[PDB]
Amino acid sequence: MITGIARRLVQDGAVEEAVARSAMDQASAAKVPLPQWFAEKKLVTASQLAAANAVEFGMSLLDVSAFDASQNAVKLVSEELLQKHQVLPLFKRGNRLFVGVSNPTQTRALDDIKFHTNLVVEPILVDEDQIRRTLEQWQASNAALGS
Amino acid sequence: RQGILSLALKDKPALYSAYMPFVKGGGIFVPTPKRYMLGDEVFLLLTLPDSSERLPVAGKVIWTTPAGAQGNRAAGIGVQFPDGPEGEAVRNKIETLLAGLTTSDKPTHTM
Repeated sequence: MITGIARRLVQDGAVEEAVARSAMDQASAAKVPLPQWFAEKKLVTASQLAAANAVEFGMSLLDVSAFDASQNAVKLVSEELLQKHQVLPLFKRGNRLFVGVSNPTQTRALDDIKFHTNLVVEPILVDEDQIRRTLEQWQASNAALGS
Repeated sequence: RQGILSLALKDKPALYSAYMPFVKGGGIFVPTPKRYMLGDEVFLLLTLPDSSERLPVAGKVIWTTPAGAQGNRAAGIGVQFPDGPEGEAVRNKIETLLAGLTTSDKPTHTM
């Protein structure tokens, strides 16, 4: 029976019932979390998977195309970490750094940033497409400042 | 209220928690248990602390936090102010009221 984000993707109309079952059974056989499997296999669009992830995982979701690039916090995360992981550092508030992730089940990436920054790291969902494009966009805007 | 949200902000702390300074054009967080999708067009009636005027904001959803979210984070939607004189006016009043408070360390409804 169809549970988790697989069920939510059905209720959202993003995927067929039998495809959701087959994905779910496959992920279970691989011992891989459902959102990771769905992203890897591209069963639905990134924004659809982000939408189902947000409601089922209880997480906030940001359209970063409306974020003011000039307020990004990319420079708090080293170039190495930004290629090791596929995350989009967003914005700092006090001892908190909000980090865009597209997989609700990142741990290494958030913990690495936690150790590198000595900040408290809060994940915010951002769909996988936007993280790819926007990180590059924001690196270009940061570079225009110099260095 | 058939697709018309409303938000009344009675003091400066309420406005601080609601305001979204990193949104292009400005944005405002509106508590609601209804699930919205990023990109949805919404109409908001926004009351600010300085007066009883209800400000019409025809904006786009750029942020969602779901019902039963992980922590003490309120369910609702972040609404981008539209391009145009009506939107910039709203942003301008807000940024005056919160002067020196936006780079505060105090947590908001969003970030």
